Amino acid sequence: WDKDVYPEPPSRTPAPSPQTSLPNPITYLTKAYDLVVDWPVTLVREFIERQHAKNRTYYYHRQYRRVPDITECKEGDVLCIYEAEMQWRRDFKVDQEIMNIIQERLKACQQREGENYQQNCAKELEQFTKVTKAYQDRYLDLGAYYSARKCLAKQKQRMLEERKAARQ
Amino acid sequence: SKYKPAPLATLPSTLDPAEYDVSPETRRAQVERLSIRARLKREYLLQYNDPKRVSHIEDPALIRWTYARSANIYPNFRPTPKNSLLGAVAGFGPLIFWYYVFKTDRDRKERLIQEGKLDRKFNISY
Amino acid sequence: MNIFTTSILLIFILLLSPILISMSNLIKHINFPLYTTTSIKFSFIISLLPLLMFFHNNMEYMITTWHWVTMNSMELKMSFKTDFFSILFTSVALFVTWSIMQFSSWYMHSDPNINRFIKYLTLFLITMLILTSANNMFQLFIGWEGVGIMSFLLIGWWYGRTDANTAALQAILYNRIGDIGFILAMVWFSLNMNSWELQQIMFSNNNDNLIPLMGLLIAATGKSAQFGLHPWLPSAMEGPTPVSALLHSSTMVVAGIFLLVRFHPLTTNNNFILTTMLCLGALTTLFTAICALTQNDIKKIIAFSTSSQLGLMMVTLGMNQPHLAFLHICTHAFFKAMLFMCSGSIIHSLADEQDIRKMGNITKIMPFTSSCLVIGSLALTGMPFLTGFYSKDLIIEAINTCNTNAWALLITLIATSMTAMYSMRIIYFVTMTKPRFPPLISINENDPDLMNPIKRLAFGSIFAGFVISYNIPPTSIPVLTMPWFLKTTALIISVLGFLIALELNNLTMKLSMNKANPYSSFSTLLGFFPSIIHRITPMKSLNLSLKTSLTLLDLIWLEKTIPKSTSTLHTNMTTLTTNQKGLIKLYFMSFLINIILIIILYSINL
Amino acid sequence: AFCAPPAYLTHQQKVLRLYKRALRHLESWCIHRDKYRYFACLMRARFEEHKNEKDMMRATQLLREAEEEFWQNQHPQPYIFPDSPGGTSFERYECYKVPEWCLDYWHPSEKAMYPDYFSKREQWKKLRMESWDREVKQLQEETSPDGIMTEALPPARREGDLPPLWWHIVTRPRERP
Amino acid sequence: QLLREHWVHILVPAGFVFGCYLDRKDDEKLTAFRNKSMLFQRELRPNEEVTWK
Amino acid sequence: MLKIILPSLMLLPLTWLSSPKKTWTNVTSYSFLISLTSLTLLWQTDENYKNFSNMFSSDPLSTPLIILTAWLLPLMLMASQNHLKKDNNVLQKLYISMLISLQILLIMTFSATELIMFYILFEATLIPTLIIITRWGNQTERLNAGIYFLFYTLIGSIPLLIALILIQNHVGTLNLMILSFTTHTLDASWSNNLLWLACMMAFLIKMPLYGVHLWLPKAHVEAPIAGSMILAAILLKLGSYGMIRISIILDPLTKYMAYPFILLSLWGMIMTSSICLRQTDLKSLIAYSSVSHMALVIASIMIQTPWSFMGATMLMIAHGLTSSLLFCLANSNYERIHSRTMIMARGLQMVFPLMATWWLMASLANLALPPSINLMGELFITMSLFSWSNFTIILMGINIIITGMYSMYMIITTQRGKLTNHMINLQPSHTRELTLMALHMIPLILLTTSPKLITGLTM
Amino acid sequence: QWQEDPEPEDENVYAKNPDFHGYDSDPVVDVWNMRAVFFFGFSIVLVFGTTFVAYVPDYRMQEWARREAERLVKYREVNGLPIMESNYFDPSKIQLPED
Amino acid sequence: EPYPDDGMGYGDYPMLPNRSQHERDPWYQWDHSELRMNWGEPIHWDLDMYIRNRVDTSPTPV
Ligand SMILES: CCCCCCCCCCCCO[C@@H]1O[C@H](CO)[C@@H](O[C@H]2O[C@H](CO)[C@@H](O)[C@H](O)[C@H]2O)[C@H](O)[C@H]1O
Ligand SMILES: CCCCCCCCCCCCO[C@@H]1O[C@H](CO)[C@@H](O[C@H]2O[C@H](CO)[C@@H](O)[C@H](O)[C@H]2O)[C@H](O)[C@H]1O
Repeated sequence: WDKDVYPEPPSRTPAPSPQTSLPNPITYLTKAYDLVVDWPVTLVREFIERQHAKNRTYYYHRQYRRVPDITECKEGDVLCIYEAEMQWRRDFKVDQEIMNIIQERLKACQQREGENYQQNCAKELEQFTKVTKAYQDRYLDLGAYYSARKCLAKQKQRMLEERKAARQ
Repeated sequence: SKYKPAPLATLPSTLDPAEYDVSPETRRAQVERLSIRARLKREYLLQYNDPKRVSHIEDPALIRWTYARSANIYPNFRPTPKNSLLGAVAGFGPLIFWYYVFKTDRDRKERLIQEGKLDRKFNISY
Repeated sequence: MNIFTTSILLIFILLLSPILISMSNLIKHINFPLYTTTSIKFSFIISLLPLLMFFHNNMEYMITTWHWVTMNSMELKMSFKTDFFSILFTSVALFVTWSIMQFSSWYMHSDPNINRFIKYLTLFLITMLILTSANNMFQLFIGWEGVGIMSFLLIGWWYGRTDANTAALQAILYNRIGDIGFILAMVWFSLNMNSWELQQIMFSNNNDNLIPLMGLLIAATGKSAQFGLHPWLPSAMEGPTPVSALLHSSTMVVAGIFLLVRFHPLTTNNNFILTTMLCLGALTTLFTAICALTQNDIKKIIAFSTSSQLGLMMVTLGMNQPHLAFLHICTHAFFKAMLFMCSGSIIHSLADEQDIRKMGNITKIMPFTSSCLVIGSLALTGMPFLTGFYSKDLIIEAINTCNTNAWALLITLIATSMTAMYSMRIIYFVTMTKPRFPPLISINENDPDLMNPIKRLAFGSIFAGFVISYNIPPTSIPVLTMPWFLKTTALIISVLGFLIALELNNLTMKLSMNKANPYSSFSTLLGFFPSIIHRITPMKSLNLSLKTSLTLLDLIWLEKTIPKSTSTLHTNMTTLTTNQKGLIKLYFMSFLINIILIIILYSINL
Repeated sequence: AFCAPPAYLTHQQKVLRLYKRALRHLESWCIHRDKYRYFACLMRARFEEHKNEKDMMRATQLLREAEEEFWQNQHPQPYIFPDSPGGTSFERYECYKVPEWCLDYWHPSEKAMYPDYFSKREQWKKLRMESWDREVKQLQEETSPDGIMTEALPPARREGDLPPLWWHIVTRPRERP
Repeated sequence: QLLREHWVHILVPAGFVFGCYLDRKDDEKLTAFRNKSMLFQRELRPNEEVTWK
Repeated sequence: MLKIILPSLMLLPLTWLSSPKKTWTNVTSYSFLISLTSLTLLWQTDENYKNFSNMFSSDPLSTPLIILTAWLLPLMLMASQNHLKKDNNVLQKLYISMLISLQILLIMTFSATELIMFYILFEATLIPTLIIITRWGNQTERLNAGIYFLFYTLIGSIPLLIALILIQNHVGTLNLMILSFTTHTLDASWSNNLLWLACMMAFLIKMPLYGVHLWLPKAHVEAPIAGSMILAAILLKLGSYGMIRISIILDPLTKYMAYPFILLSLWGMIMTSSICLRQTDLKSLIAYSSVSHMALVIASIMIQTPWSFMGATMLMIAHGLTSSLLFCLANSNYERIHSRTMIMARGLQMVFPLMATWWLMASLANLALPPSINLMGELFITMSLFSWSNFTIILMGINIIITGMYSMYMIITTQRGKLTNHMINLQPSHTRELTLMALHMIPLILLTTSPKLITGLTM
Repeated sequence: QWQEDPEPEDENVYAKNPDFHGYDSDPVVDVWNMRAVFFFGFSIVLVFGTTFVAYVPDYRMQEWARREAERLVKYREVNGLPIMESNYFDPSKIQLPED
Repeated sequence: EPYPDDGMGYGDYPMLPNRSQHERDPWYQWDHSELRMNWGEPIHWDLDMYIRNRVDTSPTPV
């Protein structure tokens, strides 16, 4: 869990401040819980983690070097096109996960802010809208056969339209 | 009578004029129908109670019904003006209707998108 | 929080334990009904803890338990949304189901496969809880469909009946007609907000939402049996009385109301949908309140009462009072389940007689069941300070003190009177008369499995409304300033209905023949809606499916046009070509023609 | 149910059926017992007034008028006995009515749990086997020459003979298994 | 011995082993580009003759 | 892939060399082991599809179909163990050989890399299917059913061969990967329209399309149980797979050439779901349900979206399992009463309590109960079509209602009501039959648990 | 009539060998066929197949893609770059046709 | 009485009254108990539409 990727604001819990003579059942139930249920489970987990400390192994996040893009090599060079298409598919798969991360951010903000979500989730909603526009301009309307070539064609059409409008 | 029958609310029997006719012709007809019922029931009960029976009782009436509704429909079909008109209408008219519906909807949507007036906001999956 | 989430998941674990036990050999060594009843009881006790925490701090949780599958920028993960509605409904439903599961051990004791019956009831409870506690529209739909399937399996528990099979398939049909709207809502939200989770849906507040809201409204109509798709609920009494008490009254039929309440923030800003809900609920209330009168079947009367109350909840939602509608759901569960349990006890004690024309004098011959029935009936009516009061009184007050359709308001008040009218019908014809039952009498209430659950539901119907209405956090701002007549309208109309029904019932003993009335027939025969629709619609549909698609097109014309035509063409060509006389004279004449043709070809081609 | 209907009903049968239906629907209209008794006495008075009518045409005319009146004044939702057709719990117990021949496929392990029952069942099957030929012969010889037949079956005429076609009438599943 | 009836239980396993062998041969035939793709173009580590054999 | 193909070949000598008593045991066990081996195709840890050689390959679309084909063969062998109980040993071995040869050809077809090899195998599968239907059917109409099944396919297939030859002449190759990577737009000429039709007609007929489906009810009604199983499970999906593969080179003509077939499928799904309400033969009812379900696959593949392709693949797999389960369930009653009429047998739950549970599960999968992969595929196809046009929801809802109605009608008619007591031959359910139903249902449950496996190329 | 054999009669499989499993008339072959089916179908294929499929790692880069997405989100937010930019390909790489 | 000779495939099959199975005598011992038909009795063309579960054509008080 990285807070920078998944920002979670600081909690702001009020003090108990009881104002009655009756006992609060939830406090005693939580005490009984922290004894019966929370403690043996904690001990079992500590034993499991102690066993994990021995027999410890590491796994690495693979790194892919950038290869020539689709734009950088010739029409009908299947080797180039295959390299560029695999790279484009990797970047598309990662764009999907960035989309998912930001959607999770928005949903968590809505749940947390609760009744103030209309006013205290402005940052998350604006991020969603901007990143959503970017995603649409990149990938929307490409067939089930989407590919780097189709993405390039879409970008070039959009650039031509923008240029024509700027001229006019 | 103040009760007017309908195809889905058929005329009762106690209100049926044909149930109160005592003519010997109708009486003979009813007796003949009961005789046919009795013969068929006797055969069925003999088969049903046969202690040596080792299988179910095949139903010639059911076989005839299934044959009529499946394999005998085409041999006894003759094209007619009404048959052809109904066939063409049922086969194609719905297709033409739904083609026009879908095509007009799609054309209006595409015109909207080309003009940029369609509010595609969070559409991301399509 | 660990404790809260642990309780929320442990409820489901406990409910699932009996289902697993039924797939092992231990079910033959244990007393399965008692084990399941204990499981429901302990699930209720456990659930009482999240309820207390919510009452204390009023916090709501979103608990993602499992990541099912990710579908390109849309992750489908098992998510539970535990807020006011889910937390309260879970406890109420668990209490009601504990009572009904204990009751069924007695009601169905003779019936073999009681273990299968208990398993089916537990499965329905599981699915209803899944429905009511789910962030995703997809998980909500899992619950939505499983509830209908368990309803099918329970209606027509006696599959030997053909009426029972018809009623079950009727429920399935009328529920799919609403599942179409549910799927419409799902697809619209998937395309326009790219998510099925309510958190992300909530940012659709400023859109039109007419299409998704109309889809949800159709689904709610179908599931909670509003006027358009109502016949199935009255017809769902073919199944066992415990099934009727639990599913088709206490929990299942409130699914549409729960769905609309869940999506209430979006429908707050859509006047068209609110107006449609108001009108539809008012119409359902009036129609089913009318139909309840002149019904000589205790279960049918109670089912029509349930339909009327659901219409009232729909009116409450037509007004922007979702919290009040949910409060009515929770309050009504208690006394409706109690009424159905009492009717089941009466029917069991008598030789399985459901018609009220062969009952009477139950007030004396069954003191305990009669007292519980009267408590439930007064609770259903607006008797002050009973579980019904803290919902019905406020609903009527809000109806009077709001900008509403005049006709909707008027017929809603008339239906509120008709409620007491048909309650008095039941009371009079099942308690305040001379005995009309067969002469041999074998009536035995004295059984703990019968007495205890009804006692619990009676304590509920007396105190639960008060306790909840005080514990729940403030939700909306009520209007407590109104003329005396508007304030006391609920009591006044309820008492007027009681008195009018009493006079009409007293008039039955007068030795004057009762002549058929057009309106009496309209009430008795359910407004002719079954008699007409259930005969014209299926007849036309099935006649099309046979005469058009199957016979005309698939068996005749699609055979003639392609395979038969091709075969005929080639069988004609073969006979045309292979009828040769076998004479060399003719063969060589043909060869001469071929030679001339070739010469001409060459000559004209140069 | 046990008896088979005739080719036709006579005037007496039709009138009696109408009387029974009219009294049942009158009971449905008059919920209370005393009121029902009063109106049932009146209805029987009406029926008896025309008990003597030697004009077999004015008898059929009276019957048809009465049937029209019955269809006009019938209870829209009459009272059906719980077990009768159309009544709640009609075919309720048809799920548990397993036919006797299902026991033939029981595993020996399952038959070992009822040693005496199957011992008696073998005797019953032996009795059926012995009787069948004689009963079919009895029916064959009893067949009337003229084709006018009926579903009514003959009793056992000789001694040591079971009634023809008895196996399904007997051994039928109990009403409440 | 009892071979005449049980020897038949070597065909399918033999087919599987032979298929693995043929797959390895097809792997050998496509040795080109072994360490010559724009991606995965590391230099051979010490005492290493082939990147993936 | 040869590690899967070769053991499948070795099954045949095993069948012909095994002793008559042990032949079924040996062949079934080794078919199960080959099905287990085929799971090595699921080890994909990157986006680079598996390319074993110049001649075979595996993608997320091919691997599910290959695994399903490998899995079915043991089930077909089990299902065929009773109605082949009386035939000569040579004849039983011939039937086993036909089924094994069908498995080998289908796996080769789904692993093929070239469209011409795909065509050769996809048309080679006809001979075993014709032999199985005609030589082991029970009625005199099996010959005409086989003629229909053969020539409906051949007529549509010849234009496919012509189109493939034309494409190879124009491009220089038929390798699917090369075609995909060097694809170029098609000018909207009449010749290119005819090329589109020639490329799509064979697969549409195989699917089948609404207008040319008359060969499928006949084949199902006249075929043996294994014939119906393999047909419904895989031979219908051949068309969808071919359409998905070959549509990559037919753009952009699809956008306007798909309307006739989108409309045909959308309307024919309703027109066949309706027939299912009043079909008297149970096998015919299952066949028409299959036609209506495949209409959805046709429409989704035609509209071509990331959602449509995934939904089509999921529905392909789910239908492959469910229709086969329904056919096995129907054949269980057929082997006992020797009649396909649905009304003939009733109240069967009173004598087969557990077979009734299998019936209920199969019917629930058929009507698509969440979270079943049936409903996953159907829902995503519905969403894609809704995005296409918002009025498709009307037809989809009508079809949903009719599907629920006929699915529950099947159960209510067959397993419920009052037992047809006159049937003394209703023997207790076989352990073999119950195992067959369990093997049909368990993979469905597991795939519902893990649906990521049966998404297609798009997602 | 031609010299044709009569239709064979219905048989009860459980009449002889009440432990029939539906597989074969010989009891030993039948039980062993049932055992082979249950072993190689459930014990082997389903259990081991399910475990293998479950422990297929990073099926189609589902996990690597999420890890990369987290890395990129952190990097881009730290450096102040847009999370996603509307141009996949740097517009400099593209040589747009004149006019 | 056969169907009208309009070439709609009916052929020789008889035409029986279009009366639902609901209207048959419920107290009789029908051979096909829930179909309310006897063995050998000719079957209506639309029997599966008129079965007791589906279309009902019984008379009505109104
Ligand atoms: C588009 C080009 C495709 C061309 C190839 C497509 C295949 C077409 C096959 C053509 C041959 C079909 O051959 C078909 O044979 C059957 C019997 O077998 C004939 O069937 C015949 O039955 C009896 C005699 O036996 C006659 O009373 C009947 O009128 C006649 O139809 C068909 O009339 C004939 O059409
Ligand atoms: C869109 C293109 C794809 C669709 C292509 C369609 C081509 C299909 C051609 C298949 C040919 C079927 O050929 C079929 O032969 C059989 C013989 O068994 C004939 O069989 C039938 O013939 C006649 C009726 O016409 C009867 O007298 C006979 O008893 C009956 O068997 C069929 O009438 C004919 O249809």
